Amino acid sequence: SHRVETGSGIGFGATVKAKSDKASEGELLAQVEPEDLIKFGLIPEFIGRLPVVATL
Amino acid sequence: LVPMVIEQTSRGERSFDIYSRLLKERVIFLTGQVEDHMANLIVAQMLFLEAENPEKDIYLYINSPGGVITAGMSIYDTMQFIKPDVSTICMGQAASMGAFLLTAGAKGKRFCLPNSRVMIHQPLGGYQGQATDIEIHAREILKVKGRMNELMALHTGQSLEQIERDTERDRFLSAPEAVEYGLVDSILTHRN
Amino acid sequence: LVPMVIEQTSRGERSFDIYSRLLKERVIFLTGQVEDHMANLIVAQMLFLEAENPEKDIYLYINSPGGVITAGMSIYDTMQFIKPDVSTICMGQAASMGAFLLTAGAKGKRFCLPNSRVMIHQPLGGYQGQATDIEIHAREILKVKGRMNELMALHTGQSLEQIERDTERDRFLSAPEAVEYGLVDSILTHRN
Amino acid sequence: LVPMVIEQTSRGERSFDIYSRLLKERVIFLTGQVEDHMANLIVAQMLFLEAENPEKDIYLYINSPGGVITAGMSIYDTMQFIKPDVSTICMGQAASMGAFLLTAGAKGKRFCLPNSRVMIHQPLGGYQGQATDIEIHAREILKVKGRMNELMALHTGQSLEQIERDTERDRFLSAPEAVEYGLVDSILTHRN
Amino acid sequence: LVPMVIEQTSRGERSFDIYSRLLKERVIFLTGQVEDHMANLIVAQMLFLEAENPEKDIYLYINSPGGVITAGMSIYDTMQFIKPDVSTICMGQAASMGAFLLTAGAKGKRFCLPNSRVMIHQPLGGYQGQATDIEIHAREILKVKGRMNELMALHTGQSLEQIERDTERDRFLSAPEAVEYGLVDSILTHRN
Amino acid sequence: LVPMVIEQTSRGERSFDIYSRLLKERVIFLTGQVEDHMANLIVAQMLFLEAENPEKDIYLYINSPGGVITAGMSIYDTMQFIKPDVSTICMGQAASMGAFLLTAGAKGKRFCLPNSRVMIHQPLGGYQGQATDIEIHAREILKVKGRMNELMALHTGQSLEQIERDTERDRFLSAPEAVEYGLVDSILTHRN
Amino acid sequence: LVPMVIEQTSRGERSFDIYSRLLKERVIFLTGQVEDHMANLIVAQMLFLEAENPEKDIYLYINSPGGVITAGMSIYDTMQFIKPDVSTICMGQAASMGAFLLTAGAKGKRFCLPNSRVMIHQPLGGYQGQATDIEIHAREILKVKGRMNELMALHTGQSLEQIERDTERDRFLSAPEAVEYGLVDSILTHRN
Amino acid sequence: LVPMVIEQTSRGERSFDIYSRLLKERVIFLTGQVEDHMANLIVAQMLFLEAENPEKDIYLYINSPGGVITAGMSIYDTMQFIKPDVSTICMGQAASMGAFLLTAGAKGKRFCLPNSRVMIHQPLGGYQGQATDIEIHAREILKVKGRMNELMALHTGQSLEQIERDTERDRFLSAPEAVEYGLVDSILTHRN
Amino acid sequence: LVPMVIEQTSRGERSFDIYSRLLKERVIFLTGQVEDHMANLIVAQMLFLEAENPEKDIYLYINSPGGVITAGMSIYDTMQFIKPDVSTICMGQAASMGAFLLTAGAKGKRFCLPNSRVMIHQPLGGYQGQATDIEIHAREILKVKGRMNELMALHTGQSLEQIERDTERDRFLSAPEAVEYGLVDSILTHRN
Amino acid sequence: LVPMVIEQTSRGERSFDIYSRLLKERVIFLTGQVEDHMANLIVAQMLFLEAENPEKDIYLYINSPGGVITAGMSIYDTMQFIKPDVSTICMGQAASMGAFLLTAGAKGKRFCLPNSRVMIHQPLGGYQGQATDIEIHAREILKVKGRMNELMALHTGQSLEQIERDTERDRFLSAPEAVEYGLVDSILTHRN
Repeated sequence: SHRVETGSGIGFGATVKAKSDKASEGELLAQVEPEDLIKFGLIPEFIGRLPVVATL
Repeated sequence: LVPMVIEQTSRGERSFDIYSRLLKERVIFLTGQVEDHMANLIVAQMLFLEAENPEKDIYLYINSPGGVITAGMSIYDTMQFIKPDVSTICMGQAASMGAFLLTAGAKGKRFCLPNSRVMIHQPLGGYQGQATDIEIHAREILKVKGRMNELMALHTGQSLEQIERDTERDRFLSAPEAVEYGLVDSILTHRN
Repeated sequence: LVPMVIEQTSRGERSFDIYSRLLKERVIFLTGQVEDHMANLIVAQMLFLEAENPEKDIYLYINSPGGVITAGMSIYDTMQFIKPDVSTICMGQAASMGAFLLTAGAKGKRFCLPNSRVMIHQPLGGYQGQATDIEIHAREILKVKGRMNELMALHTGQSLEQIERDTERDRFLSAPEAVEYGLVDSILTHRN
Repeated sequence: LVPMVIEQTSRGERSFDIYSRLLKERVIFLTGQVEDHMANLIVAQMLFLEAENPEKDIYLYINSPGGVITAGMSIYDTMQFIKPDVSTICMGQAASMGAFLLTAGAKGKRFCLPNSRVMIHQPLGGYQGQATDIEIHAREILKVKGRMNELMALHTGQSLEQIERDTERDRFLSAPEAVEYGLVDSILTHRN
Repeated sequence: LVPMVIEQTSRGERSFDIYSRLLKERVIFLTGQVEDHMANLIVAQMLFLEAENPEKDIYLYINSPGGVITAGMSIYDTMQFIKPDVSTICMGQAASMGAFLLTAGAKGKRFCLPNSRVMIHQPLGGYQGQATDIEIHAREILKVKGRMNELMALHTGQSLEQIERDTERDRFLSAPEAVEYGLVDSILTHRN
Repeated sequence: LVPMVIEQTSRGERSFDIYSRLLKERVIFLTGQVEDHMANLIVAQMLFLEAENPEKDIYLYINSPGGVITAGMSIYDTMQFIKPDVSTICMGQAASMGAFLLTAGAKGKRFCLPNSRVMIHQPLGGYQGQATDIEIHAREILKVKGRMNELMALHTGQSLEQIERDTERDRFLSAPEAVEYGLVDSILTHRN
Repeated sequence: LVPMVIEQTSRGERSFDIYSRLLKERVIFLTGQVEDHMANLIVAQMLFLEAENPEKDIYLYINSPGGVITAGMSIYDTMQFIKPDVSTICMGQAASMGAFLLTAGAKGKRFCLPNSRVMIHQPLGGYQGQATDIEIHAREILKVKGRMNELMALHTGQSLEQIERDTERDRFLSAPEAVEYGLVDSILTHRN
Repeated sequence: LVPMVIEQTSRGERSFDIYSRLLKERVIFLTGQVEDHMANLIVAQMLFLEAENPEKDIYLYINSPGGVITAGMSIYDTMQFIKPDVSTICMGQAASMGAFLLTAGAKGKRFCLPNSRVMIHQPLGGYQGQATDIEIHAREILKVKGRMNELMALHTGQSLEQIERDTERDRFLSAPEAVEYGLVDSILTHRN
Repeated sequence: LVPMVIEQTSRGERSFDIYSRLLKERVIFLTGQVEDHMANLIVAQMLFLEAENPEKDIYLYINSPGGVITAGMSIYDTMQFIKPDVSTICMGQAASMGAFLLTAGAKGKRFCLPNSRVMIHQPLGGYQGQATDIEIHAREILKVKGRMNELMALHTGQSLEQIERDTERDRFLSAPEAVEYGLVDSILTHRN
Repeated sequence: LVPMVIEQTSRGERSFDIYSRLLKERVIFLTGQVEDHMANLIVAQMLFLEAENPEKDIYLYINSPGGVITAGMSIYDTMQFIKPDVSTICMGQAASMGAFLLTAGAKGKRFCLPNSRVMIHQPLGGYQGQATDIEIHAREILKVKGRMNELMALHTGQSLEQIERDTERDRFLSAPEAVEYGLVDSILTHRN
């Protein structure tokens, strides 16, 4: 979300996830990129070994 | 000196201040006079707590002798804006802004201790200058009084006229009398 | 300057402050004049201690010359609210507010050092303004006076009439005399 | 520096200060704050004038922003005690003590200038100390409020309820309005 | 130190303060800030002259930077109350209170020096307290603003609307400008 | 005094300040009187955020009673210079400079809470010295007055003439009234 | 600035302040005026050391000029309560409270450097108020004198009458002279 | 309080200060009165950056009302000594010393924001003592005026005579006007 | 600001403070006025160094202007008590107490820089109150004078009569002169 | 306030303050008035640097309006004592003591920026008391004046007579003039 939409999670203009939007996680994950995994911690080498990615 | 406390977690042990530790439990302290700097700190805490869980209640402990109306309204507007309900607990003293912020909590979550004192009165102010300027400031504060009384009547439930007459001068109320007036919903005497 | 102490456990060495180290041992310090900032700090400590073990007793060391009535009542209400018993120990001096919080401890768990001094008196105050406003504050402080005496009689076991006559002016009570009055239960002299 | 005026006498000439000369005409000036030192001076003037003539009226000008309550009572009581009627005239404005003294003049001898403002409010005070002492001082000043209102109602010919209601807060009255309220009799237009 | 001017009168050569000497010639000096103490002294001087001759003009000088508004109303009312016409003259400068007391003189005998300035503006005040009290004082000073504009307009002859616009902010008027504005009659450049 | 918070992520735990934690979310607090020191800090925050992502909006919460013009204009020029849009939210109070920095935000991103007050007036100043020096400073502040009004009319959408008359004296505006004038675009009352 | 020292241990090297490092060696410093804040700090240190090793002696240095009596009676009661013997070493100066806390050490474990000075006087106080209150406060200070005089006689071995005749006025005693009265036992001049 | 920021690097992540973080980007802030303490801080920053990269430019944001001349020369001489070009940006205000440091930047890199005020005047000073000392100090300050005017004429490009007449008294300049004199080369209205 | 330095050791790199770094090299700094707070810090430093290795001499620099005699004797008694030899070096200035601690160093290990200054004078004091109390304090300070002179004669080697005569009035001694008087043994000019 | 920097190392990187980072590069800052506290800090830095490398030079940047003479001499002796040569650079200002420490650097290593002012004057002091005491202090300051002049003539190379006549009163010198006298050896304008 900080890479594909407004980087503000806290504030009067942010978007708090309280509308029971179960689709949010699914649609967000679909936009996953290798860089996103790097920020998560995953070493670049491991990501390269896994070319195929499927979100649920 | 603010004491430190240790919190045991999966990753290990984490050190926190007594105030910061309670903030993790959705507890905010409103102590001392209400000013701009202190109010902004409380606002930041409310917005911060909303992000983790917008469905969990927030507890605001109020013990203050009063303060400026502008700073208080910032906290009042923030409380109503955020989705989670704000529970107000009165410990010690609650003045004009303290009582206004005390009765602004979620209906049914406004508590008060048995030996707590609640005071309500009209706004204070003044201005020195030309008559034209005095008229402008005089009308401004008058509108604030009416705007404050309208909100006080909404939460307490009393009529606007009753709130006006009762606030002409300082009015002291105890925990039981506060319940009758509608400023609070219950009194916390003993655990469970 | 507060010194730093070390705590040895089978988790890793941790450096703690002298006051913070004792907090882990259910010990809270009440020093200096009672005010809102320190009162809210003591309140936070009590709520944190009952979370770790709501069955163990909480020790409160009282060495203060008194303070604000509202600030003290915040601590009193918190003490009588939490499930664990609050043990009060008087070291040095205990004035009007300090004595009220001293005798407010759990029955049979109030201690006093042999050379400690205790003092009790009626509340103080004052107001400057219109006569109508003076009557409002005059009646308010009187209610507090009666409310404090009623609570004092309950814990000390004396009659409301005796408390009023004795608290009319300053009354100094030594440790052996406080036991007879009821403010404390026993005196600690040596570690047996 | 008061300007001296030389009026010829039996010897042939004598310089007298403006105030000393006007004193012969039964004219007393009331200026500045009212206190015990200033009040006795006026009382001395009235007593001295009474000895000169116990029938002729004594003109009194009241232009001061109030002062000590007790100081005014001495002047008020002296006016009714002495036989000569004391006409009261307000110049510029009339304050708490001024208005009380203005209406204290003999009926049909109380006048005011075309451009003058009269303000009446309840007594002001304050005390700091023990609660027991506050009640004593609170009740003492309370009696003064009732006592002063009773005297004002008697001279102004107004119901005690109206005086109490109108004296709760400051109430400014112009020269024509004072006539309708009973404080004075009529305004003073151009001579003849 | 005041110089001793000698006047060989009926008694013989006898010195007096320069101001006292000018008092005999029906000349009063108004200097510095306007207050109750100074205003009261002026009232005594003007009344004394009226007793000597109620049909002889007085030559009043006004050189002051302003002062208490209520203290000035006493002089204004007194000037119109007495039969003699007071010729008002401005030396050096004229301020808010000085200007009001300048045009108050009888029409046709109001002059100003060649190098003098006159300033006019609305009254200045202020109050600190509750909203209700502020409203009371706000209306009081507001009425005074309109009251002065009416009196000043009557003597000056300008329309109430025109003067009201100019009195909102400080307006400086030189000697020739005052003549055109109707505040004075002419200018005194040289004797005869 | 200032509470601390933790941000839990896959990498681990990081201790952050309440104000620093919100800075990561592109939130800047403008609290207290405006001055060079606080203004410089705000500018640094804006530049740092621009470096991180020049395409993400920045939120500025304004609650201040005004301050120095030079310090304020530094923020204004910095908001318009940086590529990201700056959203302004008024909380509690927005004075002359605070309101200028409120309406200076990006169109459609200027918000205000319902219980908020906004004030606008001409700049204040002064200078003591030679006459020729006073003319320089007097002429300079006038340019600032006109220059600031030109910017207010541009952002608000009103005319220069209307702004001049409205800013002649203090003009208080509520949240609904601010929307009409154009100082803000919407009012935030409840989330969603 | 307090220097930081390093301590080598099996686990590794740790950095502690000079005072904290000495605390590990059961060394407590008593410097400056005695008050409640520093007294509680010393009490905490004594209690902490007792738990670590209730059989090892504790060293308390005394370089203080005196202070509050109540603050010094807590330390005294804490030293007599804990099991381990508390050694006292006079360093430079020992006034009433310092000397009272120097002779209260364990018999046989009291020391005074060769060029140290010891001063003993009677308690000082004072009260302003009604005569009835003065008597209450006067009787209490006289009890503290008798109480402190008796404790010194017990720890020194001198008769109560001698202590009363020697403490009436300031009595300065050198280290060799203190050994003859009983305030100390031996004098430390060299390591061996 | 200064907010903290975390910087992500291959080694990990460290928390930097807002001002320290911008230092990596070769950004220095000159805020407040110029003095020796702040001047050396800026000097050290310039030297540190020069060592890191003697080719990359340095950005200096100047928002200051002036200060000590000697402290400013320490900065001017450092800028002209280091190899990299110092880019000067006028933010909000640039007074006598600030403007001198604004025009001392590298040619074609002296920027200014549109709403910025620039003032240049004559050096200020003074001395008290003997006549011989006064002339000694007087001749010293005079040399500074000519020495400073010569340098300003070099960077701006104007004649020395023109600078002397302009700097005789306070000369206020705007962003467009400053470009004409030569103090700045371009105006920064919006990035790119 | 105190600089921080890094020490490379076998175990790794450690970051110490400039003052704490020199403490590891048996160096202690005695700067500023002598008081109880700084004296205890020096005492703690000496004891800590003795425990580490009581065979290596300790270096004590002296750039103090004097102070209380009680806190100074605490350092003197500690120097003569500890086993290692304390080498004193006079840097800049050595006053009454600063010179008493300089000459109180180990024989042959007392140094002074060539431009250092040394001053010695009798003790200062005073007291207010009853004549009886003055007699007690007068005889006490005299004992200190005689005792300090006795110690001064011991280290320097001069006769007690010469010390008493030279100490009556302030006596300034340069580094070479101090060597002949016995205050110091050698002068350090250049390394090796 | 003080920025923090990083020093990339083979093993990793450590954070340092701007002032301590330059200390690693053998750079010491002498800013502000000279006193014992900052002088001893500089002394410690000089000693620490020669231990790391007794052959490399040390740079001392001087910008100060003079200070205490005794504190400065401590630095002078330390510079002449240590084996490595100390390079002095004047930035902005150099007063009486600053100039003495500037010319006290090693030959061919005394630099100064082009726009720098240098002032040299005789020491100033005073003493209040008896005539005998005044005489003693007068001789001391006179000797200091002579010694300071002798040392200045040594480093500068001028005759003692020239220095005495030049330093009799304040003498301001620029960078080129300083070279002629001998205070400095070269001027730094641009790198390389």
